[PDB]
Amino acid sequence: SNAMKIIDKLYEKVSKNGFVCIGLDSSIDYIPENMKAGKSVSEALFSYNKEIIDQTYDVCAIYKLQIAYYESYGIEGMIAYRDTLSYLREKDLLSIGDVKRSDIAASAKMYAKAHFEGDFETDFITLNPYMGMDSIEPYEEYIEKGDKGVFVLLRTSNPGAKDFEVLPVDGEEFFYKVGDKMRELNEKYIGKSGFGPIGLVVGATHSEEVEKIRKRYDKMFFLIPGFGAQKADSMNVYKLLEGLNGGVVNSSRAILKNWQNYEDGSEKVGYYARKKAIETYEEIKANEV
Amino acid sequence: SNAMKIIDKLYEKVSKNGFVCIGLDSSIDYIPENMKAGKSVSEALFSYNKEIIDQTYDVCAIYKLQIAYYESYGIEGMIAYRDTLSYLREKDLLSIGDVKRSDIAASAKMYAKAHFEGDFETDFITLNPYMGMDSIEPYEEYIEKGDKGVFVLLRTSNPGAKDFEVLPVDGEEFFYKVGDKMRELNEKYIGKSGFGPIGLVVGATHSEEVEKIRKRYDKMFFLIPGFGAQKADSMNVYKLLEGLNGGVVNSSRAILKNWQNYEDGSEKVGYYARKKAIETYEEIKANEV
Repeated sequence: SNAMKIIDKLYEKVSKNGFVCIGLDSSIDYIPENMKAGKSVSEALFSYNKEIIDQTYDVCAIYKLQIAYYESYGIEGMIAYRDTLSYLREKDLLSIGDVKRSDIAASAKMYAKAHFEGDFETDFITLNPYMGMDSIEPYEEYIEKGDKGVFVLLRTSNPGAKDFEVLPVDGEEFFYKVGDKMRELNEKYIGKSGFGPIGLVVGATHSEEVEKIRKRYDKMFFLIPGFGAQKADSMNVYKLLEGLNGGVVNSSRAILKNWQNYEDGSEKVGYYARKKAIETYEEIKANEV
Repeated sequence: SNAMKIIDKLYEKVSKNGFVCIGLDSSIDYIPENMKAGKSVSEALFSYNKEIIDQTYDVCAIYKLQIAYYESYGIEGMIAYRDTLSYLREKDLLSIGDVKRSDIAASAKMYAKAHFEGDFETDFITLNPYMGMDSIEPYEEYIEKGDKGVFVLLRTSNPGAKDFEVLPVDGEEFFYKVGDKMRELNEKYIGKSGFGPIGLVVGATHSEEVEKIRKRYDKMFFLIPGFGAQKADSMNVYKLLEGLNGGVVNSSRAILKNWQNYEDGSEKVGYYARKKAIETYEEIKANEV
């Protein structure tokens, strides 16, 4: 019965908890003075994440950690990163290491060891495919065993996407060349759920495009990095899902900083993170017709 | 003496010490038993790096650290990374953090803080431009100050480069769109040397192409990630230099493991690293007519 492959576990989690991905992109700047009082940077970051995790574990499918925030704090940040990941793995919870690494061959094998084992072990990592299939192939050793997944950059919604991602190659955007290669790799590893563990990072761009990408890559999970505050934005996110599944939608700052909007927030960081996580799911789902 | 801007400092280092970049892509597997006995992973990696640095600092322009090797050892690896970078700075030597980071906007600003300040501060980093100009622009705050530079992936010589880097856009390779954008940004910051701090990562592919790239991007410094053992390989690298400057050529394992080839290697790690660093410069320079 219970899912074995990590992609099936994620599908399971999305079915049970909804498609929200909570982004623990944590900063000391976000933490109440009373909670950071007396603590080192590593203790403060970990305590804040723990407070959030404990109140949100059943209202999101997965947590994502933008490792840049932890690297910005040096060794103390990396200690918090390790402690958070260990805590997640203890609580039976899923993690994405948002690392977007770029390397090939031996250096990629070292990142695979760094992020799929040991201190920085996560269930999924994000990967940049610029250097070609030998920036993805070295991770297959892990993916083939069934316990680790990747999300590969495809098409993001930032203004810089207009510089390279969308350039015409043979009558279609560049990024489709990347996507189609991952699509054929993914086919080797399809799980019980009908999805494989080679996913794509896809931003909510505009209606026509999100529907085309969703349909073209219907057996890959989408990591949606975030979304804006306007009505078209949540509709476009909704359109990157298939039956409220097949994707997770990241929310970082809105969740991490929600306590700052309430007079009693300093004492209820996790409660207010929870309130936002729930609202996010409800917002996106309300697009259903 | 003299140069203020970091690119002019690199130019001067290449002028004095030659174009070799030493790749401290260190592994516990490369360290003699006598050197790691009684040491934690962080102590062993740093002691090993110091031994190499102490014997090679006048026979290379700069040291490059592939951070994946350090990330593979978790916190201990990050401590050795920190300590190595600090020692290099203490000794008035240059470093490149080979991190090939991908992120944009606030996450890119976090990576800039991570790698241009504090525990993991280096003089140059590598960057992957896939997500567009907003994956480069956030680092400009540092580049503008004169002390930090970057090397942006352009065209690498791995088999995977055939997948995406070379795809036709407007009748020439995709990577030229990238290089042309970096060229224009570089112009803003040209140093006294005639080069600017926005460089490129360029592999030694084949003769016609290395010549074309060297000429098109004549005011940008090249980081050459490595080269093979055949005659054509050293000549193609030589063709990526301008008057024995304008680039550095990385050599990692050959230098790090050279001690392994001699009966007395175990007590002479730095000595044999030095031997190989010198031989590397000679192999390339032998192509000059």
